[PDB]
Amino acid sequence: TFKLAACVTLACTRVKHCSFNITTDVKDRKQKVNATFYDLYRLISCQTTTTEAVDAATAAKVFKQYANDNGIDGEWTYDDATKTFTVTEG
Amino acid sequence: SALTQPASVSGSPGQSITISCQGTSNDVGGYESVSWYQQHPGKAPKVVIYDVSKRPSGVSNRFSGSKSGNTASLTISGLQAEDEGDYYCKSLTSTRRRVFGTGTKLTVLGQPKAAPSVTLFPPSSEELQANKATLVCLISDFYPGAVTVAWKADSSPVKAGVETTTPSKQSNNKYAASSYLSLTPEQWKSHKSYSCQVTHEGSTVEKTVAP
Amino acid sequence: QRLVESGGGVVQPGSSLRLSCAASGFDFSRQGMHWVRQAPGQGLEWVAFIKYDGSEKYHADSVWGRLSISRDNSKDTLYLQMNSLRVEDTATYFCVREAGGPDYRNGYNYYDFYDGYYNYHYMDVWGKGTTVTVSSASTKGPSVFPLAPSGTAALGCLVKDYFPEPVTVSWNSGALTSGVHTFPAVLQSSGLYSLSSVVTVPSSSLGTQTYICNVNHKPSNTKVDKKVEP
Ligand SMILES: *[C@@H]1O[C@H](CO)[C@@H](O[C@@H]2O[C@H](CO)[C@@H](O[C@@H]3O[C@H](CO[C@H]4O[C@H](CO[C@H]5O[C@H](CO)[C@@H](O)[C@H](O)[C@@H]5O)[C@@H](O)[C@H](O[C@H]5O[C@H](CO)[C@@H](O)[C@H](O)[C@@H]5O)[C@@H]4O)[C@@H](O)[C@H](O[C@H]4O[C@H](CO)[C@@H](O)[C@H](O)[C@@H]4O)[C@@H]3O)[C@H](O)[C@H]2NC(C)=O)[C@H](O)[C@H]1NC(C)=O
Ligand SMILES: *[C@@H]1O[C@H](CO)[C@@H](O)[C@H](O)[C@H]1NC(C)=O
Repeated sequence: TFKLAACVTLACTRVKHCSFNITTDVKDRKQKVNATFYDLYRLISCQTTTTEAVDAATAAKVFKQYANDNGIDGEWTYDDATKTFTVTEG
Repeated sequence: SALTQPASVSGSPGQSITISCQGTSNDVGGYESVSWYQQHPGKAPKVVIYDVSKRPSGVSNRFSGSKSGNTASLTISGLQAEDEGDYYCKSLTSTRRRVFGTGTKLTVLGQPKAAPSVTLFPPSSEELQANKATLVCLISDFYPGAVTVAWKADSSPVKAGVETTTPSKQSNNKYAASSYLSLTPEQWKSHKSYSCQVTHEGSTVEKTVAP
Repeated sequence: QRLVESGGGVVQPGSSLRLSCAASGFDFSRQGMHWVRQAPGQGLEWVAFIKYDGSEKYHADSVWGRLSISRDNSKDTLYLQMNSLRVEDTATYFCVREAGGPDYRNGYNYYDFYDGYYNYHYMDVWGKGTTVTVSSASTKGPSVFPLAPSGTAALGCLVKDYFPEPVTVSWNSGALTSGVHTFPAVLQSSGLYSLSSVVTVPSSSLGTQTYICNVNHKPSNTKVDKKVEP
């Protein structure tokens, strides 16, 4: 099984104030999101979803489609030791 | 702390002039965010350069801007009569405040130099009868529009009770200005004579009056 | 895009005043706004800036915290609350828009929280301004004295010790306009204004033609006619 970590870059400054930029109902526009956490430093926030495949190559094709559907646009990196594809925005 | 600009610059039509704007590393020198504003009498200022060197849409290509270290400059080439006015630089600062420079008066020398005519009025009988006294120095038909005024009691300088206007454009396009010397009636009667001396472009014109 | 200031007036030191600025012709709630002031015959001075959503505001050292900027986006209005006024606060006050828009990079237009504009760091719309005059003086009409002529002769009228501005002057009920020049006022140490008006006339016409200056100071409802003769 392979996995897709969809990630966004956060800037953060016990309440923790952060922000990231997200695409909007218009695809060529991005808007800074007011994100707070309650119990500048840069952080990466990810969520991971799944698939089974025969190939590291077939898994990418699938995950690429997933991301394209969801509107995730970023850099793609792969680590075969943990068989994890990552898409990072920002 | 205001950005430092020269008080005045002047040039003939067709010539180039440059106005400097000196700040610190926390404003002018710290950002590419110097803008320049032109202001004509009785109007709001209007931006002519921003981000150091960019022109707003519609602004003449004769206007350009640059910066080196903590000093920004506005250059106006091919001077035209309509460039005459006051110019102010502005910068973003490191605390997100803004700050203007002290301003520069630009004169475009569009006609020949002309020496002032001077008329000095003594106090009216009506004013003396009201226990007050004002000498009125009226200065007219000069160009460019800048003068210095000095008052004298006999031949001794007098600086108290003096007020002077900034030169104002006459209907004939030359300049006039006024100066006032307030005195008590006792002062007016005690001195042998009073003089108003107007210096224009290094030349002095004087009138005198006596009780 | 238009900005219209109001709320200015003539007041005494220690008093308060609230300036308002009505914005129209652009989306007020997405843009930063400033106040800038200019004392008569002096330079521009930045007063204050407020972020599009009012979440942050900044003030000059010279006015903190006697003068405070605020905004009401539901009314497209910017305010300047002015307390403990001083004579040195006398100025024209301009409402001014901070130029702004998206941050364009990597093929994307980036906007701040809630779609607010980023600042472009120059001012691109100004109102015409509202005048604030702070003085210990109270309304007072002028005293008018003749400036008697001693092939031309100058004569005039001295309009003395009035408050506030302005006064108007005509000659012979407006019939005489050739060679007339009415000067800007001076502000004396006393806190009262004075000005002069003069006219150049043919020396031969003196003693034949009557010359009268008509002085009008609307704030005190004072009208004075002064005959000026040799
Ligand atoms: C979500 O998206 C936003 C928006 O894109 C993004 O915000 C940027 O964050 C980055 C990284 O932190 C910032 O980059 C820093 O920029 C510093 C310089 O910033 C000043 O100068 C900027 C350029 O100004 C010139 O050009 C512009 C036009 O492009 C013009 O308007 C200017 O007048 C001038 O000509 C300027 O845009 C910027 O403006 C912001 O701040 C001012 C107040 O200062 C404010 O009024 C604006 O509204 C605006 O918010 C500012 O004036 C730069 O010095 C700095 O570099 C140091 O650190 C980096 C590391 O990051 C080192 O590599 C480098 O060696 C230096 O040590 C750094 O590059 C950038 O300024 C932000 N952009 C904006 C518009 O705010 C977020 O980061 C995104 N969020 C996430 C999580 O990614
Ligand atoms: C960001 O959200 C937090 C939590 O709701 C709030 O306190 C803060 O006012 C917000 N920031 C802005 C600028 O609206």
